[PDB]
Formats: sequence, structure tokens, C-alpha cells
Amino acid sequence: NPIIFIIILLTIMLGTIIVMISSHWLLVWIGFEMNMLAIIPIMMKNHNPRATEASTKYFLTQSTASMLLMMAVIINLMFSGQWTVMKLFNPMASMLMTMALAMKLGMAPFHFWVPEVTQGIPLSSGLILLTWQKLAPMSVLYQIFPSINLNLILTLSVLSILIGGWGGLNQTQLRKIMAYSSIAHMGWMTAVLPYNPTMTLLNLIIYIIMTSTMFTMFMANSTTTTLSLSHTWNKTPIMTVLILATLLSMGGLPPLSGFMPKWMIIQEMTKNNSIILPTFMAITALLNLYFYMRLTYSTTLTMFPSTNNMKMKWQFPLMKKMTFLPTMVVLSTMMLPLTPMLSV
Amino acid sequence: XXXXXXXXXXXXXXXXXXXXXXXXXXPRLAFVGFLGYCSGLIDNAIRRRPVLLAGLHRQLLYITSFVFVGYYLLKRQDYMYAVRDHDMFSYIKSHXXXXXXXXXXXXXXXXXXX
Amino acid sequence: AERVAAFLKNVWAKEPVLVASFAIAGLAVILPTLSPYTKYSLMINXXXXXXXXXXXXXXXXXXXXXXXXXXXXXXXXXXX
Amino acid sequence: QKRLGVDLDRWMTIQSAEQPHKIPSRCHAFEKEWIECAHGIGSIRAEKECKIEFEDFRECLLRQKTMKRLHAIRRQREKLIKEGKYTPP
Amino acid sequence: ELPSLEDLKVQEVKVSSSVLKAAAHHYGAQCDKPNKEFMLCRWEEKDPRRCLEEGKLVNQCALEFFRQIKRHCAEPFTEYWTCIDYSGLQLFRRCRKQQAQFDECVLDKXXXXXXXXXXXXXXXXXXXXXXXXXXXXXXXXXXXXXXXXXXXXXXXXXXXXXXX
Amino acid sequence: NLMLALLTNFTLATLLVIIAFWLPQLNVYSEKTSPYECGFDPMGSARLPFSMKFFLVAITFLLFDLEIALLLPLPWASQTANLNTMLTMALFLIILLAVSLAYEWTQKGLE
Amino acid sequence: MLYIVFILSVIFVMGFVGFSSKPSPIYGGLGLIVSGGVGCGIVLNFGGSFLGLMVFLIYLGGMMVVFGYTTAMATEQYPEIWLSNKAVLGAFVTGLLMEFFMVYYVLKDKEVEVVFEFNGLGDWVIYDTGDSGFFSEEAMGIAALYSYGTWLVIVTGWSLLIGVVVIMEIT
Amino acid sequence: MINILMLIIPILLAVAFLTLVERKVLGYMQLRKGPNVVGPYGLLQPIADAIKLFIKEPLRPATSSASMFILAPIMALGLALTMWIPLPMPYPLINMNLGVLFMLAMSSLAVYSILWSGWASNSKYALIGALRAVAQTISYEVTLAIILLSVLLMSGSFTLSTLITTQEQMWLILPAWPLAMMWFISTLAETNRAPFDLTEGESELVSGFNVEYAAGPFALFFMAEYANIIMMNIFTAILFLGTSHNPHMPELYTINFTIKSLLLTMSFLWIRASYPRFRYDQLMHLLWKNFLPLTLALCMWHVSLPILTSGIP
Amino acid sequence: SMVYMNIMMAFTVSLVGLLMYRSHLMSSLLCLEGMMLSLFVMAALTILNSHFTLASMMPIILLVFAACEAALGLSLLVMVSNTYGTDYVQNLNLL
Amino acid sequence: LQAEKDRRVLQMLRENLEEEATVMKDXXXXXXXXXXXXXXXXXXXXXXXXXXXXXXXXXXXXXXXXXXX
Repeated sequence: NPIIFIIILLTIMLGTIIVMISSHWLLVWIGFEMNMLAIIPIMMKNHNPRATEASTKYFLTQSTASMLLMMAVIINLMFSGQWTVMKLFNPMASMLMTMALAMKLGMAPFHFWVPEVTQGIPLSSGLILLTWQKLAPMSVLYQIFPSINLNLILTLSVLSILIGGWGGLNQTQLRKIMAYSSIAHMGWMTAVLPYNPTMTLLNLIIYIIMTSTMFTMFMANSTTTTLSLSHTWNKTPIMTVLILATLLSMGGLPPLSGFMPKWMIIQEMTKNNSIILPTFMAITALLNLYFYMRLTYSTTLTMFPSTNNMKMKWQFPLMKKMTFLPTMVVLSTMMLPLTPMLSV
Repeated sequence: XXXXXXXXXXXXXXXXXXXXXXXXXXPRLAFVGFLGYCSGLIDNAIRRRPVLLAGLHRQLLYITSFVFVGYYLLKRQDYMYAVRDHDMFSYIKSHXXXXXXXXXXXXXXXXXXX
Repeated sequence: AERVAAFLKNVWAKEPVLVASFAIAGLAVILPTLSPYTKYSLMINXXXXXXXXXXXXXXXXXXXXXXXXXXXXXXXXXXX
Repeated sequence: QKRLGVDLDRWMTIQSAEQPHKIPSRCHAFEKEWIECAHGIGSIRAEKECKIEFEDFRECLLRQKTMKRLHAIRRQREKLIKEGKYTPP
Repeated sequence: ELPSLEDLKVQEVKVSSSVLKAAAHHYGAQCDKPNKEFMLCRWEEKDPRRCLEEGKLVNQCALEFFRQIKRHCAEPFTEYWTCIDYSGLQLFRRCRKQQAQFDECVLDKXXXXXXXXXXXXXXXXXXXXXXXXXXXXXXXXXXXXXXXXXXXXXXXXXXXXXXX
Repeated sequence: NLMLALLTNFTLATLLVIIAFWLPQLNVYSEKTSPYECGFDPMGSARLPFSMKFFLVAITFLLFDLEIALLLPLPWASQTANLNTMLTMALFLIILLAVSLAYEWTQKGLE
Repeated sequence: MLYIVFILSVIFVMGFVGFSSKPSPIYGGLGLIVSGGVGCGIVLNFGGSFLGLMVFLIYLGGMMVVFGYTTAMATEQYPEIWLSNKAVLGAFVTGLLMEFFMVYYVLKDKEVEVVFEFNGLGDWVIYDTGDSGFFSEEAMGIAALYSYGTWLVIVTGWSLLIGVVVIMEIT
Repeated sequence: MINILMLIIPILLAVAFLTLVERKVLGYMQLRKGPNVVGPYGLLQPIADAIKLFIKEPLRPATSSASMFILAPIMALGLALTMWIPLPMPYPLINMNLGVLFMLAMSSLAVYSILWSGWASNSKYALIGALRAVAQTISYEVTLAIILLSVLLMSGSFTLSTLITTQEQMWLILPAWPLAMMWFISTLAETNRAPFDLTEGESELVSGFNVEYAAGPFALFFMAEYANIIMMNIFTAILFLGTSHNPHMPELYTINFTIKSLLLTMSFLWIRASYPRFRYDQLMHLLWKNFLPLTLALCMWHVSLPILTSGIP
Repeated sequence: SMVYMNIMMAFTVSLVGLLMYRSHLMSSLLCLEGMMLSLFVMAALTILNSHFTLASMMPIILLVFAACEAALGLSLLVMVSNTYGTDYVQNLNLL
Repeated sequence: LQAEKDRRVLQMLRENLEEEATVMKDXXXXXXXXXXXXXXXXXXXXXXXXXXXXXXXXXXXXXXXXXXX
């Protein structure tokens, strides 16, 4: 808790570095396992009956997934021989490869663990870990974008926004809304991988900054919609404006930075001549907007959440990047069109 | 281009192609500087402090850091767009047969009524 | 003495096996760096051939002769 | 790699490298050809010029081209029973 | 594939028994010129079909080596040979006492040399045979190299994006 | 042969069981009991978890056994490779194992 | 009689059926000894005694830790035999049809496979390795090394430090 | 093959004739007369037990288990008697590609005999003697491999044939002075007749792998448990003792090797009579807490030594 | 080729074993070490046949990490029984 | 090392005579150019191809780790 907690947090940072700086297929496998040993201790922390359920659920629905990844690594010895992270060569190898990564990024048939895991974390700082862990397998897919069968990656893009756009509608838990907002945004990620690998890294930069701000806005304890409802009428009134700005950006709207994903994804897809697929991407994106729309009604409406208790003392939270990152999350449109080139 | 062919992998600056001249007091730099000033307004709303504009003088750190990172970010922007144009123009001259020119023609087209 | 001689005898009194765990393992790191004999062991390790010798084409070369006993290249003579 | 290593190297990943002691690979003859063909960027991205050398590399590790050939010889020897038999060994 | 002739190289090839060859390390010192040239041929050109002619001279000199020992000082050679086969594979251990009877008889003839330490890999070429350096297995260079041009880009007027 | 050496010992061992199985037979009454050793009726019928007490010390073995397996190169690997480059790496695995056991001293467990 | 590895590979899958068809971690525990120990013979016959016997050192020792939770935690209620339960035996009887029916096609001609590759006979081709190396022989003969893969030594040392500290936080 | 059959039948007799020594030497240690009535010096009594326990004794457990239980005495002998095969001796039966790896693997596999005897009785009374037998063996498997590695790096490789040739002038007891003292304790990892020992003897708790078993399976357990004691005594006489080799005369080696082992054979029964049991908790504190940092410090020491002064096979 | 097809068939049964859950949670942790056992045999045969020597170090690293996840999952099994009574896949609260 | 290549050449000539004897009438087998499309390096690989018949000789040559005499 005092010293070793910093070391455990550093090993996730170091674990991703092994994935980032790699040439060997067994080296990234180590990097994925470095995350397995380092997230689960922070998943527990306080030790709860809810935390025990989520930690085992996060373990079993990811460690078995990495074991499928090692099969694809071994097929790279069976076929094509060389241990190099460039191409899979075999179509049989790519099928077990993509579905292993789909347990972390694709989501469309592997979303099931996400809502239970995100709600199971007792800490607000622990919620950052899930949104940051998705950086690791994206760097793998950025390397092996050829050879992979596009018919079974684009299904993990179309269907994921459908279940992501429906799965958050019947959820009041604030952690659960953010769990399916993850699935909704990960649907776009798997769509750019066949159509121009650049901007896909910038898609993460927009996503991570926008989500890291979101959970740090919930440093004042909130777990449900009705608990986040009592924020302007009882606590700080100017804080809800920044929550409003982040939620309006999470759904694709032009005067905010959250339209810059929707800008280039459709732009690069149309260059490869595809009309019927990106039309369905835009209509299903409206279903994503609905969750944030209901959650902006905790900042705009009256709703009567006053309660008996009233806070007078000034709040002193951690707030790592709660001032620099929301400014880039709100008003990045004019200083944005040239930025696709800067990422890669 | 997504993958490097002429430039060496893993580099912060260009270095190999430095001759381009960076922008001096650009209209783009003023907006990033405004964003650095905007972050120094909203931090006094989170941590409840008197006056958004006439508050603490820790705002100068927020203005400088956005300009400093932004200047290197804009340097990468002007470089990558130049390499994109450099590779495109070289591709046409090397092939020659891929590009064809047609100019000055009078051809009939159907006109709409009403 | 504050911790050199004063604290050392406290380890001998309670749990005396802890003294040997630090002293013997500690000397195992210091000795291979300072002692003038460690470089000799690497010399014989490189000299002992695992694979068969390879023949190279000779065209104006120094310190190269036939397989017969003659002064060529270097040849190990370090201690008998 | 999304970010590459500079100065310090942690390679020894690809086939046919600097050997552990001196012992060479079993497929080292076909391994040398694949590096020589795909050293340029416009070879594996094209995946048409190195098609001949990749098919020869497939023969080395899997032995599938030799497996179907040796299967035909062993079947014909089993099929010819009590009619036309030869045994020099 | 084109295989070798049915007549084969070297008439009456190889010694009758093993360990006998391992007992004598003097084969490294005497008759090395035919051995090393075959070795130089085989590493440069990996095909056994090309350097079989030099391999014929190796086996021919091998018969010449053993016939010299069988004529002069045969009895100390046989006693040393029975000693090495009585034990497992010590090679030089325990049989050092009987090794004193050997070599000393061989020293009377000029055909005797001690290994002392190591061969250290010697390089010598005195046959060449069509030079033979460039052959390998490669047939195609595959479009030589990709087209690359360096001229340094100026600035490029206007960004490619919609808003500029 | 290794296969013929292992099977002949195994077949002779199982054959001795058959000798002690079929020769002594006269009567088998409802006489044999579940717990034995001390007597009386078993208060703890069938199976019950029990567990705990050694749960931390047993887990650490599964973690440590992998490292000792990674220490097995030491007498067999140090023959061809350079010793000075190996010295920094060979000790490195042994040093960190003492660090993990140093963290095991601060509250070892219930055992 | 010509086959050495192929007969052992039948026993390898035989123990693996007692995992999908759940026989409790005692009868299912036996699989890691029966199919695991025979699984070493698959490695041993191809070559390299080190890596072949390395499976024996951990998958029996680590199984004792698993055994430390068979008589503990959860499973201590009923033994649950794979010959008694109707839901379990149904998975085993279909499990053996995935193995024994496949061997029926191996005898005479090439065997039918779900994968594109044909199995054929391969008795002498089962080894598929020439003598080549003599002194310091086998690729597995000098397998484990600290040199060349110096980066791999550090991270393995790190991962075995993390776990000890991490499990302490969980418990 | 005749050698394997000439290494089970005379070896089972050595485990049979052990029963004499188990109460003759142990008897005189306690000042009491052991075997006397049956034979000239009770020599007919060890062979009488084979007629006693197998032909006439019939038990099979009550509630029992299915195929397992009777599988365990097959696992007891068929994994502990196989240990005689990789032994270097004057000449080994099929000399292994790596010697001690097979010795360490099959010894840990021999522990399963007391493990499967826990599920011999479905009742909870027997498995307490099994759960105690887990920890009294699981911890000591750590050092058993580490102390080996310090000796193996000092002399030769894993091959047991090289371990005879390395001791030509002096024994390995003198260079490995604290490590030799460890192999009087670490050898008692398996359930052996000792003071350190494991959950097998009575004294405080019920007899492990004996309360569930009969006479016939229970008799087969002793033919395996006491067999491991000789096995560790021979294995110590290879790693730490040697004296001479002599490949020409096997007669001079066979007499000299047996005396060295027999002095160690008495030494474990010397330990058994002298000292009480170390307790379940406190045996886990002898090693791990106290002895594991000592062995690793000596393991650190034995890594540097071949680099300090040339010592590579 | 021939030997690979049998150990690939053993992988598919253990694949189902990780996806099948009945009563106890202990079956998964056996199958986690089971699937790693099948991958280890597959790695051993591929590297040794077409000799590598350098890359024969890789499965030894893989075997270390094979039980790295297995030790952590087995320690998580301990804390579930402390919160509940017996570890059950049938007994869960979260939605 | 020459003794290895002396045996491998003799095994190849025995295989050439067996292929011509078995295939004569209906089946199409040329044996020329061989399996490899390179036909410049020509690897020996005499382990799967070496000894087409006789079980007693083939079993001893293939196994070296097994039995180990």
C-alpha cells in the first residue's frame, strides 16, 4: 500500500513498454502477462465481496484469451517459421489471433465481462486502469494489420456499436454506463485498422484523455445517476459545466474534440469506396449519445436531489490531470485538422 | 505514409530533414496559447478560488507548457505534410505512364428543362 | 561505532543464521570484480572448441600456417 | 513496433542469426533466401516477387510437399501384394 | 535431381573398426593437406556432388596412414588399441601408462608429431579449383530495390485536410 | 531400452498386489469402518472443506519452483558463453529471490 | 512397433478428456500425472532430456499446491466420479469418439482431418532430423542460455518478484 | 534384459533385511535385544513377514474409493524402485542423457503415494495425515534442487557418471562443508524413518498411508518407504563420497562403495531413535525462514567460484 | 504433419474445458495449466525438428509464465471461500 | 564426416532404382528436378527419405535418445 503500490502501478507502465518495444512474439505474451499480475492487486485493494467476484471474472476472461494468442504464436512456428511481429501469413493463424484480441478490444461477442468488472472496482483511481489497459493490445494490431481477414474484423466493429449502443440504455450504475461507453468507442477502433492504420492511434489519444477526465470528475463520490444528480444543487456548481462539456464530447458533436474521431474514420473509409457500412456506423452512433444525454440531465435539470446534509468544507482531491486534459477535451477543433499527421 | 521507408524509426524530431523553417507567431499558435489560458481559468472552478481571470499567478505555467509542447507538435505537422507531398510528386515522375493529360475540349452535355 | 560494531553483535544474539546469509552472499559479488584471476577462466572458455575448425582461403595473410606444429595465429599455452 | 529501440538492442528473435555457440539451423539454407528476398520494402508488400522462395521455405519446416510424395511410394508397395515385389535391401 | 554415379568414389573405403581412429590423434598432424582442401571445398560449396573428387584423395591417404603403423611398431599400437576398448570412453584417462610405450616407438621414425595443445583453426589454400566463391542458392534479386529519391521538400502549399 | 526397464519394474509391482488380493479369503462381514485408527462412529461424515493455515506458504512454492527451474542452466550453460556477461545476469535471478523472501519476513502468515 | 511417439500421443489425449468432462480435481488431477508424464515421453523421444524432464519438475510440484486445494476450499462435499454422473459420462463418451474414431482412419491410407493438412503414415518421417551435429549435439543440447537474451532474464526476474508481493496484498 | 530383474529381487531383500537393522541397531541404541528367537540371530524373521502380511492378511477399506487406493501401493513401489535404474554405481542401467534430473523428478513423483492415500478413505480422519504430509514435503523440495545446483556447478554436469570421476583425490564433503550438513536434513523430505521425517509414524497423530491401507497394501508401502532411505544413502555417497574409481577392477569399487553407504544407512536410524518430532508448523520454520537464506547464500557463493578459479566441465 | 495433429486435438478438448463450467471453480485452474501443457508440447516439437538452439530458450520462458497466471488465480480462489463458504460458479451476485 | 556422405549417396541410388521399378505403366512420376523448386543448394535431409523399406534398420537409425546404447 505505501511503497509497493507505486511499484505495482509502475509494472503496468513497464508492461506496456515491453509490448510497445518488441520484435518477438513471445515478448508481447510476457507483456500481456505483466498486466495480469499487476491490475488484479489494484482491483482488490479494500477487499470487498463485490471486488472478489470482479477480480476472478477479469482473470478468467482474459488469461484464457491470452492463451488463444499463444496458439497463434505457435502456428507462426508451424507455418512461415520466423518469430517476427509483422505478418501472421496463415489465415488459420489470424482467426485465433483476432478473436483473442477481441476479448480486449473487439468486444462484439466478448463484452460480457466489462460491466461486472468496471462496477466491481471500489476505487475511482482503479477505473482509469481499464481505459488505459486497452492501449497495449492496440499496438499489437497496429503491427499486424495485413493478412487478417477483413470479413471477421468489420463484424467486430459493426456489432460492437449495436450492443454498446443498446447495453447502456437499461443501466443506472455510473460505472456500468462508462463500461458500455468503452464498448461503443472500441467499435470505431476495429474499423480503422483495415482502412488506413494512421489516425487509429489518435482515436485512442482522443478516447483516453476524454475517459481519464470523466472518472476524475467522479473523485467526489458517485456510483449511480441519482448520486451524481446531487452535484450542482448541494456541492460545487461550476464543476457540473465541465461534466456537461465532457459528456457532450463523448457523443460525436462538431463544436467539441469528440467529432475528430468521426471526422477521419468516415473520410478514410469513403476513400476505399464504401457507402453502406459507414451509414450504419452513423445511425448507431446516435444510440451512444443517449446515455450521455440522460447524464447531462443531472447537470441541467432541477430533479430535486437536495438532501438533508449540506457540504461547506472545501474539497481536496488528488486530480492528476483534471485541469490540462479537459481543455484539450473541450475546445480542440480549430487546432485539430492538421493533428492526424502529428500522431504518426 | 504509415510506415517509414526513408526516415529512421523512433525519433522525436525530424533531424534528417530539418530544412523547412518553423512558423513564427502563427495564427495556430495563438489558439493553443488561448487553450493554455483556458486551462488556467477552469482550474479555479474545480479548486474553489476567487476570480477566474484575476486569480492565482500559476496560470503562466499552463500557458508556457501548452506553447512549448504545441511548438514541437506543430513542427511534426509541417514535416509530415511535406514528406507526404515529397513522396507523391516523386511517384508520378518515376512512373510517367500512370498519369495522363487532357486539356481543351468541346463536348455535348444534356440540358435540363425548367 | 554506531552501527558497524554495535548492531552487528545484535544479529549474532537473536537469529544468528542471518549473519551468514549476508556475509557469504555479499562476498560472492565483491570477489569476482577485484581478484586478478577471473580473466584467465574466460580465456580457456573461448579456447575450447565445440565445433569443427573452418578452412579459409589464403591470399596475403599474416599469422596463418599449416595444421602441423608451427607458430600460427596464437594457440593457447596458458599454464601447461 | 510502435516505438523502436535505439542504441541498445534486444533482438535474437528472427531465424538464422548469430548462433548460441556455433550450431546452425536445420532450415538455414532456406532461411538465408527469405532475408535476401525481403530486405527491400517492395517485396513482401507486393508479395509476388518472393512467391517462389516462400514456397521453397514452406517445404522445409512442414515437409508437406515431401509428405504427399513419400505417401504415394508407400501406398503402391502395399497395394502390390503377391504380384511384382522387389527387395534389394 | 541428378545423383552421383553407381560406381561411387574411393575403392575399398573406410577402416574396419571404430575407436581405432579415435585412439590416434596423429591423423591431424600427418596428412592434413588433402583433408583441409576437402574442408575448404565443402564450406564454400555446400554440395557433396561437387567436392567428391577431393574426398577421394582423403580416403586414399587414410589407407596410406594406417599401413605405415602396421609395418613399423605394430605391437605397441595393438596394446594401446586393446586398452581403449576395454574401458568405456575415457579416451586418454587411465591408458596414459600404456601411452608411454606408444609414441616413443613412433618417434624413431620421422612420421611422429605431438598435438601439444590445439589446432586453433589454420587457413591455407593451395588448390583453389575454379576459384569457387560465388555460387550460393540465389536465383533472383527480386526487382533489385524499391525506387527512392531525395531532394528535400520545401513546404507544400496548404494542408490536405478540409480545414486549412 | 528405457521403456522395457520401466515397465518390467511396474508390472512386477502390480503383480505382488494380486498375490495379496486373491489368496487371503474366507469372510467379509459388515465390519470395516470409515475412520478407524482410534475407533468410534465418525462425527464428520464424508467431506468438509477444513482449508486455510498454509494457504500463503503453499502458493509461494508454485511461484518459487519456476525460478529454480530457471536456475538449472547454471552448470550446463556456462561452457560456451562469456562469463563476465553471464556473471551480472546469473546472480541477478538469485538476488531478487532473496528480495521476495525479505518481503515474506514482514508478516509470513498464520503458519 | 515402428511407432514410438504416436502410441504415446493417444495416451496424451486420453487424460485430456478428463478436463472438459469434469471428474473433480482428483480424478481430473490424475490427468496431469498420467497424460502429463507420458507427455514428457513425447518431448524425450524427439530429443533433449533437459526440456523433456522440465515438465516433470513443475507440473508435479505445482500439482501438489493444487492438491492443497482439492482437500480444501470448495470441492470437499462429494468425490463425484466420472463414471456415475449422467451429465459427465455423456461428455466422456462423446470425448472418446473425438479420439478413437480418428485412429480408425489412420490405419490404411492418410487420415481424414478437420484441418487442410493430411496426416499420412510417417514412421521414419516422425523424427525428420539428420545427425549433423556431433560434439555439443542437439539444439536442445545447449537450450537455456543467459547470453543473447539478456532482456528476457530481467523481466522473468521481475515477474517472479511481482507475484510474491501481489498475493500478499490479495490475502 | 536380465539386469533389471537382478535389481528388484535382491533389492526387495535389502528392504526385507532392513527390518532387522530397524530394531537391532535401534534396539542397541535403546539398550534392548532385537531379533533373537526366530533365526540364529533372528535372520529368519525378515523373510517371515512376507509370508505373514501377504498370503494370510486380507483387508480392503470400508467406504473406500473406486479404482484409487489400490492404485497407490502400485504407485508406491513402481516409482521408488524405478529410482535404482538411473544410479551410476560401478556401471549404470541405461546411462541417462542427464542423470540427476531423473532422480529429482521421480522422487517428487514418489510423494504421490502418500497423497493418493488421502483419498483412499472418503472419511476426513485419513486426509489430515495426508495434508500434514503435503507441507512436510512441499517446502523441502525447494532446497533439495538448490543444494544440488551448488554441487553440480562445482563438479561436472547433471550426468551421474561424471560425479564418480570428479572425486579422484579428495571427497566433496570438504569443499561443500555447510552443504553436506544440509543433506542429512534435506534427504528426509520424503516420509522416512527419522526424527525430522513426515506424517507417516504414529507418536502423536494417526499413521499416514497406513490407517487407510490394510496389511497387503500397507505392507507394500513399507517396501517402498524404507527403500527410499537406502536410495538417499547411496545418492549422498555419490554426490559427497567417492574415494576411488578404478575402471579395470570393479571388485575394488563394489566393496569400498558399500561400506561408505552402510555407514550412512546406520546414521538415519541413529537420527530416528535420538530425537523427537519437529512439529508441523516448526518444520516449516526450520527451512524457508532459517535455512533457505543460508542455502541461497551458498548458491550465490558457488556461482562465483568457477569464474574466480577455472572450474568448467 | 502427423504428430502435430494429435496434440492439436488435445488442445481443442482443453479449449472446451476452459469454456465449460460446472459447480466448482477448480476445473478452470486445472485447464489453465492443461492448455499451457498442450502449447508446451507444440512448442517443443516445432523448435527441435527445424533446429533453432537460440529459440529453444523461448519455451523455458513460456513454462515459467505458464504457472505465473496459475499461481495468482489459485490464490484468488482462496479469498472467495473466505467471503463465501465454498467456491462456486453457480454462486455469484454481480449483474 | 565423409563416411556420413558416403552412406547418404548410396541410399539415394537405392531409392532411384526402387522408384523406376514401382512406377512404370499408369502412374506419373518423373523423379527429375525433385521436390525443391530451387535446385541449386540441394539439401540432403536423409531422415524422412532415408530407408523406404525394412523396419529393423529404420528404427535403430531414427532413435538415438530412445534406448541409447
